[PDB]
Amino acid sequence: FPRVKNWELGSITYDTLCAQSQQDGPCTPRRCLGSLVLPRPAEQLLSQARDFINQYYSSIKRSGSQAHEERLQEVEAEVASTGTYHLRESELVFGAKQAWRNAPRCVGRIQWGKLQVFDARDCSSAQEMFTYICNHIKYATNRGNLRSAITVFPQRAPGRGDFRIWNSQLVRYAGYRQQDGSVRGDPANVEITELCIQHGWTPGNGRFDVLPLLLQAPDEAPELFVLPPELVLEVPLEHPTLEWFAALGLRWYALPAVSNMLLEIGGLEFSAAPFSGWYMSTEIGTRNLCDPHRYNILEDVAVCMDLDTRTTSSLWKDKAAVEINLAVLHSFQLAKVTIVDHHAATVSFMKHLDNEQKARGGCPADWAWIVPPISGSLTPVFHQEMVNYILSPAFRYQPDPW
Amino acid sequence: GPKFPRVKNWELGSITYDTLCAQSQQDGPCTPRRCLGSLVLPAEQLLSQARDFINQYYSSIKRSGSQAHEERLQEVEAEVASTGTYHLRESELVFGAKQAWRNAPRCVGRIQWGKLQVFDARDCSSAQEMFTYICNHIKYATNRGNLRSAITVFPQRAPGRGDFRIWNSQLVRYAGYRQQDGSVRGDPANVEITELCIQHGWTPGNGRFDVLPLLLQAPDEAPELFVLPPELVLEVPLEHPTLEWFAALGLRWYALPAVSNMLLEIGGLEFSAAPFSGWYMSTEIGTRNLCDPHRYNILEDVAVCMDLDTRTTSSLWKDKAAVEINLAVLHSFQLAKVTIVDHHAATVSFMKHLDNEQKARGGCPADWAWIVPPISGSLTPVFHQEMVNYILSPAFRYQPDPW
Ligand code: HEM
Ligand code: HEM
Ligand SMILES: Cc1cc(N)nc(C[C@H]2CNC[C@@H]2NCCNCCc2cccc(F)c2)c1
Ligand SMILES: Cc1cc(N)nc(C[C@H]2CNC[C@@H]2NCCNCCc2cccc(F)c2)c1
Ligand SMILES: C[C@H](O)[C@H](O)[C@H]1CNc2nc(N)[nH]c(=O)c2N1
Ligand SMILES: C[C@H](O)[C@H](O)[C@H]1CNc2nc(N)[nH]c(=O)c2N1
Ligand SMILES: [Zn+2]
Repeated sequence: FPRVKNWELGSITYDTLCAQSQQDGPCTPRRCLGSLVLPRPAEQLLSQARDFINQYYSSIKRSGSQAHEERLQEVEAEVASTGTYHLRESELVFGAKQAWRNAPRCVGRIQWGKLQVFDARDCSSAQEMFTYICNHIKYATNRGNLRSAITVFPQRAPGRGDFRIWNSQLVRYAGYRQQDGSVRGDPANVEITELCIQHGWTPGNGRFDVLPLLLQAPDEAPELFVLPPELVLEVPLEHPTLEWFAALGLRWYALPAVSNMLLEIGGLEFSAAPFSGWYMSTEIGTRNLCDPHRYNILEDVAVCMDLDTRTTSSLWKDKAAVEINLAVLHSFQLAKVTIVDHHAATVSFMKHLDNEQKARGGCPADWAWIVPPISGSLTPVFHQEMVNYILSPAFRYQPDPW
Repeated sequence: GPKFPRVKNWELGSITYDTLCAQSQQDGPCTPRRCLGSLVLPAEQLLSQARDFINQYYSSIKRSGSQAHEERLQEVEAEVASTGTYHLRESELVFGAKQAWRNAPRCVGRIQWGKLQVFDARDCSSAQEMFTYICNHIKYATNRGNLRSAITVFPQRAPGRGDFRIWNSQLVRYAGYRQQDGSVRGDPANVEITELCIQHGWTPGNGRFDVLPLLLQAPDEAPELFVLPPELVLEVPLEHPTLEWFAALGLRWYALPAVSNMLLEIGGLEFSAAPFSGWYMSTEIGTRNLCDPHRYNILEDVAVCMDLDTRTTSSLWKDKAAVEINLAVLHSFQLAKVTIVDHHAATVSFMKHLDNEQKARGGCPADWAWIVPPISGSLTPVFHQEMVNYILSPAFRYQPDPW
């Protein structure tokens, strides 16, 4: 059991929760691979299913009861005959919150118990997927007052193709490759933009064109659906003191909704299970707008600020980055859309660690992802040691469908 | 593909494989069950370590398999066979010291690894001589502000005999005085060593920036106290380029970062006292030393001077003050003509180092959480670079405090 120290305060805990991990990560005693973004039978499903049902009845303080025993028998009966089984809705709700709770790269986990779960397992077409996706967006957005949500489409089955959302997020901006090899719009979405085009989309030519959805029912070609512009809440970016900033024409969408991850609960796998909460300002202000392989606006802003771009030592990059993050915070706050800054978020994450220590004896956490991309050591999480491991229920990466 | 870790740069889309990790002979704290990467601290044996190091040396001069290589090997085992230890040739020490710096996963300054002035102090026999050696190191390394990387190597651990030790964690640190109030005047990181200095007869000051004396230990003796002559300790008064009041804060830092309590291991030999130094990266002073809550903690003071709204997180008052403090550090060192490197130039040059080592050794052990600077992380190229972390020898290691 690893000793875990906070270096700001000198306090120590022991992670005992990590002993519950059944799935290996990428590190060995010879070498740490913790900085890598991606990872390089009835008997098995049955034991994962049992473990998960044990978790569910333990959660509701009914561990060992009749309802518990008879549910374990239902699952056993179903697997033995069909090679698979099905979750009850309450179990799925428990499973979804648990997967979020268990996500080591998520800093917003203090919110984990507050999650609206939409059961969409009765979906038989891409068209119906779209309807469900539209309700989710309407619900989650809630006129700027964002509410965390997940919609769960039908689980994977051995004899057939997956339900999939091809887009990585429900709302994302197009990336158009230009003749001069440069990208107009968001360079992270060139490929998906190109797919939307080969499947019949009439593309715009702006910097912030909301992409259509490519939704796929089993063993069918994906289908194209345009989101009604009134469902996609956006925030124009202005700066509190710098009046020229708004003339940059910059904007971002309100709703961060991840749509291409796989949700695993009790050995069952949900290949389409889009989920959303609200932004932490550094995601937009630092990563989306300042990454050199994204909108890459740092120099433009610095020049507008009349900073000296000749040399690194003037810290023109740091200065511009702070104003961009400020603009995001201010703009969202002006537009009455839920946003959280990296100080507020990391402070609440520290509380989460304390809560989880008492409740479960630990919390899986990925330090490199929890610590924000500006002002790292200015946040309490920088000084907190963390233990990273895989618990189930879990969110996972899966291959792109194309 | 290749059965070696695949390493991706996400800014550029480039891929490499680390083959160098195969050479690792020591385990870190990670397992397949759990990653512990964020933890700050996690005769037959000697001979195999020695043989490996000697093989390393002869490969580095391209004489692997040669008569001289096999003779040295035979010479090493004969020394161990009769004495339980062996000794390094002068040039072997030089190579091993540079290699230990090259191998250090947490150092971003490694582009400079081949430019290291190695002082051989393996003749040192008293605390007074240790002092002389250290003063010469400080004088050479400081070079009136044109800093030069250096290491001074004192005698190795002997069986049955006591260690040479510098009790201080650095050759230059500021005192931390615990107050009746409960608070600390000076550097709170240095409370214990300050209190040890007073116990061993140092008459303390009562300032925020009092240079500590050295507590130096020759084998099997109590440590002796030595005051550095102040003309040897170059310091930089901090001022800001445009914020005129910053100078009035009376902030300052010393020029020479010199780690003094680390163990240098080479071929199984352990050098308990081998202090080394380079020059600062500006974030070390401006962000950590000055803005950590458990250090000088000046963020609020500076933000108040800048008239920021310190009552709400979303004003980004902390981010704004930190940037200016960091700029003040850079500006002040540049004005004073003291070598310093900003976090952008340092990480850019570290990326070049990664490419050099890919070609030369097939990888570079690097600790991502330490390589990425404490401000402006994703603004530097290293944030977007995946890294493989593992232990290679020769190495620098932490060692227990002597008291
Ligand atoms: C409620 C507000 C939330 C905030 C402020 C938040 C914040 C974040 C941040 C900053 C990251 C790091 C990802 C990055 O920067 O690229 C992250 C990752 C993640 N979040 Fe949260 N999150 C929230 C809600 C949720 C919800 C509702 C779920 C699912 C039910 C969730 C699941 C995840 C998962 C699985 C990851 C890891 C994805 C990956 O490995 O890229 N989060 N979150
Ligand atoms: C030449 C200029 C140098 C720069 C800019 C530099 C920079 C750094 C930085 C930023 C760190 C991270 C440590 C922290 O933030 O606490 C570090 C660690 C380290 N450096 Fe370098 N360094 C330099 C020279 C050297 C030299 C000459 C050596 C030894 C020969 C060395 C060996 C190490 C070691 C062993 C560590 C990890 C131990 C620790 O501090 O925890 N460095 N360095
Ligand atoms: C639900 C929720 C709320 C908030 N605020 N935030 C989040 C994280 C997502 C949004 N903002 C970034 C992050 N996830 C998007 C990218 N992450 C996958 C990394 C990856 C993997 C493979 C290939 C790639 F190109 C990239 C989720
Ligand atoms: C040679 C050289 C040049 C430069 N620029 N920089 C350096 C690193 C030192 C200077 N600035 C901090 C760092 N040395 C910090 C001490 N080691 C790790 C932290 C630690 C470990 C154990 C207990 C603790 F309380 C703290 C060396
Ligand atoms: C290579 C490195 O692991 C990668 O750039 C990670 C680092 N930390 C991160 N942290 C968060 N929150 N989001 C990210 O996309 C990343 N990227
Ligand atoms: C808890 C965490 O491991 C610790 O605070 C580390 C993080 N990264 C660091 N990186 C550097 N360069 N120096 C440090 O002291 C630290 N501290
Ligand atoms: Zn690891």
